[PDB]
Amino acid sequence: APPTIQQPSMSSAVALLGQDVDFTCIVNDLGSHMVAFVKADSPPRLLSFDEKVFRRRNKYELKPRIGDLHNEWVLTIKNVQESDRGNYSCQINTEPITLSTGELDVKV
Amino acid sequence: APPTIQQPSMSSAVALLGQDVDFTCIVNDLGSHMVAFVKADSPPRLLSFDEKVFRRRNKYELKPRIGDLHNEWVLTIKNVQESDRGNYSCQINTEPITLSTGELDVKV
Ligand SMILES: *[C@@H]1O[C@H](CO)[C@@H](O)[C@H](O)[C@H]1NC(C)=O
Ligand SMILES: *[C@@H]1O[C@H](CO)[C@@H](O)[C@H](O)[C@H]1NC(C)=O
Repeated sequence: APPTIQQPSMSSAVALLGQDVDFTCIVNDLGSHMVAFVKADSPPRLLSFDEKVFRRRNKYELKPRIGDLHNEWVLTIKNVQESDRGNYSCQINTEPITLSTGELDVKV
Repeated sequence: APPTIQQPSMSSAVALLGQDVDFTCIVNDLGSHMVAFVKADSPPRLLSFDEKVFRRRNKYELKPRIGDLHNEWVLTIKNVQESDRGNYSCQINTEPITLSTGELDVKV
């Protein structure tokens, strides 16, 4: 079986300023494939690769390979701000690609 | 010194269908920081992380840490197609971030 993303994954969310929000990507049959979290933006921002956050460890947290099956990948956006509004995706390096996207709406 | 991107890096380019095109990111003072190449799209696509292409090794090639200074990172897009049009960025996990973007125009 190829990797698939179990649903619900990457559910859209809303938040007030300062609230913490999680996006969860649950991957079935990941095997040796890699998971990356990205924010859609111009330019986009890599947020995590495999088991490590790319940068800003106090802003983004990644709990990779958790859950009962070691197959839940939870990205936390801490202290949400207006600049965090937008679309977050988790993507797996399959051919063809496998991905799931959800929106963060920020209320002031 | 923090990482910086030497200019010219990530120069815009044009191509006919089937042509190969390179984007080069030349990083001064990279240290232990990581380089990622991303395509802006909805959703964006991670193309490479550190020294390895994310996926589609026959489509994207990465020559990481080449040049005289071992500080040129060259991403090749092989066999350019209409779907390859858009903005390619290299980004380094500094705080704050360091990045450079160039456009690929595809002619039919
Ligand atoms: C996120 O993507 C949806 C399409 O799935 C789009 O309608 C929405 O505007 C995007 N959110 C942004 C750009 O903040
Ligand atoms: C790439 O980004 C530039 C802004 O720097 C924008 O004008 C252009 O439309 C983009 N190219 C696309 C979306 O193909």
